[PDB]
Amino acid sequence: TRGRVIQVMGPVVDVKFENGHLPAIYNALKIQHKARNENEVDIDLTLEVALHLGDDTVRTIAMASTDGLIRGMEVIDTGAPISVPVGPETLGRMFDVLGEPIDEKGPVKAKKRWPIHRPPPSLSEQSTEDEILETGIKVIDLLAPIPKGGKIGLFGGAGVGKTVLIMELIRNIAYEHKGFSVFAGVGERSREGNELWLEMKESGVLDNTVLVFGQMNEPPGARFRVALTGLTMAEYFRDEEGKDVLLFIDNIFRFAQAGSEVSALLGRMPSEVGYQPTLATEMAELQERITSTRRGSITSVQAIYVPADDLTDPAPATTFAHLDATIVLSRELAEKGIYPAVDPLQSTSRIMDPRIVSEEHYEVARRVREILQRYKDLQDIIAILGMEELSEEDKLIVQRARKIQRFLSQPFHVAEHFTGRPGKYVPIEDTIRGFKEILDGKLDDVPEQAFYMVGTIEEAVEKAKKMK
Amino acid sequence: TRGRVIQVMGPVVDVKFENGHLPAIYNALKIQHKARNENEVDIDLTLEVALHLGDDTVRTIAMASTDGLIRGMEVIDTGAPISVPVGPETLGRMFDVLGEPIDEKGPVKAKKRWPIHRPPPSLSEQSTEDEILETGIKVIDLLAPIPKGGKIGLFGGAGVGKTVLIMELIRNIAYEHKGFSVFAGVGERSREGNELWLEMKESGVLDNTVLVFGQMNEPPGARFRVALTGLTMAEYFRDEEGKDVLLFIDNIFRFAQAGSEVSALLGRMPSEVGYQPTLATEMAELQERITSTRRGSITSVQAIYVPADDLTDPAPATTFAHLDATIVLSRELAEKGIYPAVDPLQSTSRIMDPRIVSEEHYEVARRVREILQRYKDLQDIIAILGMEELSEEDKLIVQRARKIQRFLSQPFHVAEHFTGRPGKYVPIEDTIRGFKEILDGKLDDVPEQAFYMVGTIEEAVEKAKKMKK
Amino acid sequence: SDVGTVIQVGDGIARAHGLDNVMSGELVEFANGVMGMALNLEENNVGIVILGPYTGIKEGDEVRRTGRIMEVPVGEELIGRVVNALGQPIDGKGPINAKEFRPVERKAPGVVDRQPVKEPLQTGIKAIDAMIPIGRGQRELIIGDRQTGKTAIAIDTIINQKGQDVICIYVAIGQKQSTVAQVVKTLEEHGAMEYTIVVAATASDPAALQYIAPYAGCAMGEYFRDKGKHALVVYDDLSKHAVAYRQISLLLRRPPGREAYPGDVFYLHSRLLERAAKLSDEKGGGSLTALPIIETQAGDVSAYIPTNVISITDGQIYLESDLFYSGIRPAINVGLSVSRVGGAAQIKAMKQVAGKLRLDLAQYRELQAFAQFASDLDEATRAQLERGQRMTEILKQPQYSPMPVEKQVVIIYAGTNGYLDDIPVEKVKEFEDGFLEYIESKHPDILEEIREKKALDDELEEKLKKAIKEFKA
Ligand SMILES: Nc1ncnc2c1ncn2[C@@H]1O[C@H](COP(=O)(O)OP(=O)(O)OP(=O)(O)O)[C@@H](O)[C@H]1O
Ligand SMILES: Nc1ncnc2c1ncn2[C@@H]1O[C@H](COP(=O)(O)OP(=O)(O)O)[C@@H](O)[C@H]1O
Ligand SMILES: Nc1ncnc2c1ncn2[C@@H]1O[C@H](COP(=O)(O)OP(=O)(O)O)[C@@H](O)[C@H]1O
Ligand SMILES: [Mg+2]
Ligand SMILES: [Mg+2]
Ligand SMILES: [Mg+2]
Repeated sequence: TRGRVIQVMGPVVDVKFENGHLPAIYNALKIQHKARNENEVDIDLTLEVALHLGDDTVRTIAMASTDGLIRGMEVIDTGAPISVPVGPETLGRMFDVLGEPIDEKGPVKAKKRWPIHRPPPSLSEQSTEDEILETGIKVIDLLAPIPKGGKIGLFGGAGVGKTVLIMELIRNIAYEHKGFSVFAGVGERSREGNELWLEMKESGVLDNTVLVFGQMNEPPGARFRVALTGLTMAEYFRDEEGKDVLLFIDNIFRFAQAGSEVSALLGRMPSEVGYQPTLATEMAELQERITSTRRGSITSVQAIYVPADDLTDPAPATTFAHLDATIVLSRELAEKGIYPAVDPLQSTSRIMDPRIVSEEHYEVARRVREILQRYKDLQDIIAILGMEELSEEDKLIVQRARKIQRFLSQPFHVAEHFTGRPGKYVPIEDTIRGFKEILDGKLDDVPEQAFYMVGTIEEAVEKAKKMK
Repeated sequence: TRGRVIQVMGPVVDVKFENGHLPAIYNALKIQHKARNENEVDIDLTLEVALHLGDDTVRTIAMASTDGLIRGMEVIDTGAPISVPVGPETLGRMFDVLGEPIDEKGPVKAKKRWPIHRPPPSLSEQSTEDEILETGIKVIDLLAPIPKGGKIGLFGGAGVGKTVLIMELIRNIAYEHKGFSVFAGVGERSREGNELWLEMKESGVLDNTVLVFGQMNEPPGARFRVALTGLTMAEYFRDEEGKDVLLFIDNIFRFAQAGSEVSALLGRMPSEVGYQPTLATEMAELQERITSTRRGSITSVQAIYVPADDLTDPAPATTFAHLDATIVLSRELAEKGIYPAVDPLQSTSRIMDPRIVSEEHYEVARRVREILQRYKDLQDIIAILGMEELSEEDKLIVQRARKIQRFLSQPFHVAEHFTGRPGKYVPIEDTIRGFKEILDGKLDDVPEQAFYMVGTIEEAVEKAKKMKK
Repeated sequence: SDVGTVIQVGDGIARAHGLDNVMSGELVEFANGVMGMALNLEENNVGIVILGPYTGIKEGDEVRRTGRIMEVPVGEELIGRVVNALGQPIDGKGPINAKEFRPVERKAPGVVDRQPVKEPLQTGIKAIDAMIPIGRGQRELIIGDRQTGKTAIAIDTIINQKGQDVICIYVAIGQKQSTVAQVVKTLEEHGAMEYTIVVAATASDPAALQYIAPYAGCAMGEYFRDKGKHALVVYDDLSKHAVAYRQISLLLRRPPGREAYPGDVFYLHSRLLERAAKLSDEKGGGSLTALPIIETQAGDVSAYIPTNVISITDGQIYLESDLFYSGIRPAINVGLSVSRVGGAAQIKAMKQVAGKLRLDLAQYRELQAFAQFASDLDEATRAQLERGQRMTEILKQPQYSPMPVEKQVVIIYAGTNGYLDDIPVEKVKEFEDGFLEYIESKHPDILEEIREKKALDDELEEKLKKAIKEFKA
């Protein structure tokens, strides 16, 4: 049943086997070799079967560094895909891509191991729940309400605020629901991952949480399969235990790039901007499993890196079809000091219908999006002609749009090191009441600077009093 | 002799010939197979040879669907290119790219068959007797005259009026010129081939016209060779009958896109914006065969789709070189009710010289382009400031430009059903006389509404009275 | 022999030796029981595209030719049900007892087999039915950026076919299982499932199924056309269908072209969309109309697949991300959208009022380029600006709110003849509903006459009956 290494090309390794004893696709293989003399190095490596080539040969992707491999090394077949522990024994533990523990706590000893590749729920198992998840974040709770059991996607370039926004959502939602939580950290920073683990270990929240990481510095085999390890652990709580769970992923773009790095070495023809021909199929294998069924529910918050600030790129472009809510972060807002920097004209959700939200909520959100679009359509005219040449209506529309764009700003609890302010939580009632009061012109005699970094409208009014 | 199918990949087929000899490039091949058992399907297919590969093997482009083909099927060499019927028997008939009749009227039974790939006329056989072909359309005959033996291009986006303008031109030639016409529907929408066939069968114009279509749903090899089939049928009337004939080609953009698809299928490297490297050579093989010689003349009207309003795209750009005259149709005129919707400021021809057309024709057409341009230079001031601020000269210049702008409008016979307006044909003498009388300021105390949709200028003068003014 | 064996296996693609007598496009069966299509025939191998889970196929496995072309079940029995790209049920309501089967690949009706399209396909949407008309055998494209309202126009159109003899086929290509289920509940909520067939190739399904889906939905629509009935077919996104074909063609090693797509891609959509037609009386007078949808990246209408499908269709509806956030809710660019069949598709009453609306909007588009200043514009220019702003408002309509053709005529008539001109711009939307409730509640004879004659000519009463409403409301 055993085989031998024939070629090594970076992350890709080719293996040849005996007559008719070939392993299936997605099947795991093992390399365990001890140095025979001082010119060799000890190796412990796992390979995943990618395709059949002919001449009893198979092409594979390595899960760790291929340094030290030699042509002719013996390889063993495990008979099944990468299998990871599942169950309540996995709560409060940190894991590697292969489901082995990162923490110094000891062996997990779980009762069952599940394969990383499973078919998604059929059309008859789907759910159609229309329930609003309140986040306490003034921009999302108004313009892009989060559906329970749906997918919410955070799109942004480098350093716009995706991680600061994910961590504020983790803090606010996991506080009151007390359900099981999972965080994957596919492209999560080891420094941030350490800051998260310490807070969860001291606050006790870790006892209900599963963690899988898979750092930036890892080879593409790990960056490609790590999102599926966290998802396979979150699926057990939905399928076999019937619970409602939160699944956080700091970067699904890294999962796409890891497939791109692999594709040239596999022998495939490239597509647009050098990507793999299979890009939409691979994103759907991950995203179709993240759904709520008649047994239980999976709600997910995901961050998507946008390379070179271009949303037309194949990876971000392919992802939009799968999300129930989409939040886009703009550098123009970040460079102007307005945080969380969410773009009001490109952010949307499935739930923003007159049949799912109140008449007062629908009307306020409509009036906000419209006044900001009218202000966007005038920044050229205000540049070519003096502001004293604009009509009274346009003059008021500019002042109201100016107040609104900064009243959308809020100091987060997870950002006290950057904002220099305590941090605030705002209920939906005060968000709607707040924007309605500005839109209706009751606050025309208040400076724009009073609306920046305040949680609620009553605060803006005392912030105006603190300045004669 | 006989060859065998070796590979099948979409519209592309590879054939091996072995003994005897290999077919020439552009040579037609035939596949005729009857199902040997119930697991097979009957096939009737024609292929065109494109290149030699070695190992007694040739690569070919299929003229119809390759579904049901099997490796090892026998192939026959016809010894020549695609050959189509020619002669007076081809008048009033609808044809496929291979020259087989589409209509149920029966076999054409013509006396001769000509190949689709023949050399163009030589520099010695070229004639230089330039003159004007009267269309009866008041915008073309003044601003962009058509040379006999020359090429005229109609440029525009979707819904501007290109096919209706082509249908009216086909009628007018069959009405007073009594000539023979050919229409080549290169990549034609089957909904439109039905409307062209019905207008011509009821108006009687079909008995003097040849229709070549194929279909927009056929493979790219068929969409590419169809314009040559219409041209090879138009050549016989010039060369063997010595007549003057008009060739209409609707959307050479589909011709350019079909050569691109064939080049991509054969494996050639993409050129500028993904077109074939051979674009200029292929366009020219069709445009050069259309010329006036010492035997007779072929003149041509061609429509060109402008994708996304960009005239710099390789397809429109390569076409401009072979155009004696140019017409640009503006969507802004079409939606304002002015038909045929030709832009008076972008339409031009090479024959617009005093040495080829009358001094009165040249002088009037100049005065028209000038007054229209002057009015274009003032419409900003007329909108922001009161019209009461314009000088006496400019005020009269605006009113004359306003009458001239609508006087370019004309009701077509092929479009009578849409609006109910009878349709008009205007001779060159009355087009020149009409614009001259407006430009000379003789006819000023007549309302602008009287010049919209009227034919000759006497009809505008009676219409003023019909409107009680 | 007719037995082949597998020599390579990848992402839904396999290659085999043997199969000497297989034909182009034939179905082939693997020893595991799964099926695939023989797409490429080479000197020594056959390229097979798999129609199911490929992970069970290995090098050395036996593969056999079936001697059969790909076919799907058809008939009245598919109405009010949900099926996959092969016609198999996925709604959980049991088996389908269809009596006939049709190949998904058939030739389109010829030039002589057709007749001109002269009857309307009401969408119930005032911007489409007045300015961008659809006839009962026409192909119209819905095109625009993501989240602009593309499916809403197709679903509102399917819901309006209740009191009309039209079978509706909704084909979902590369959609999430969750959005398919959300659309199916909306169709049941409005009762559209009493005449609707749903075909769905999910994003999780192999590229071969997302490729077969539009052709299967087309075969089901053709059955009704061949029997003298009317049918409507929607393709939720042709952009994902092109991407699915790009994937298979690149994995099969066919040479790429423009924007990485295969040269064969124009023939892919034209062989599909030309099957929608109105037949001649000798063929039975039946009809099939199509509504394909395309998504543009950041407004690029000049891209390969968009320009390719724009050239195939008989008209296009353009949706703007700009109009959508500005409060013009259906978000249609009326100054760019076009239908060739316009006029012929509409009824005599609708055409008359469409005309004045067209001139008013065209003039307003000319004036708005310099509408930045209005206190300086001449009072005459203001008349053009004011009329244009009001005609724009009439076109605004809430989702799932089709207006009946007689009411669309009655309101466009009022705006075009200046009866809505005197009403304030913000108050126009309120006045529209109030006037329609007034005309239906008392003296309903105006709405009854327009349904029967379809030609107006009775306006003296409509004018006098309107003055009684405007006197105090
Ligand atoms: N006429 C309308 N009035 C109000 N809201 C509308 C209208 N039409 C569509 N919407 C809203 O627009 C949003 C997007 O609609 P829809 O899903 O049909 O757009 P789409 O372009 O097809 O999106 P996608 O590309 O994701 O499929 C939905 O929230 C819908 O309710
Ligand atoms: N809500 C916020 N409040 C204040 N500062 C912020 C906020 N969001 C982003 N920033 C600042 O910008 C950076 C955001 O980092 P991070 O969230 O990791 O960016 P990204 O993940 O998008 O690359 C931090 O340095 C932080 O100081
Ligand atoms: N002379 C005309 N008078 C009135 N309507 C016309 C006229 N010419 C064109 N149209 C209208 O515009 C459409 C033009 O379509 P078509 O000929 O296909 O335009 P194009 O090929 O330039 O895109 C016609 O179907 C008709 O509705
Ligand atoms: Mg970050
Ligand atoms: Mg056209
Ligand atoms: Mg959609």
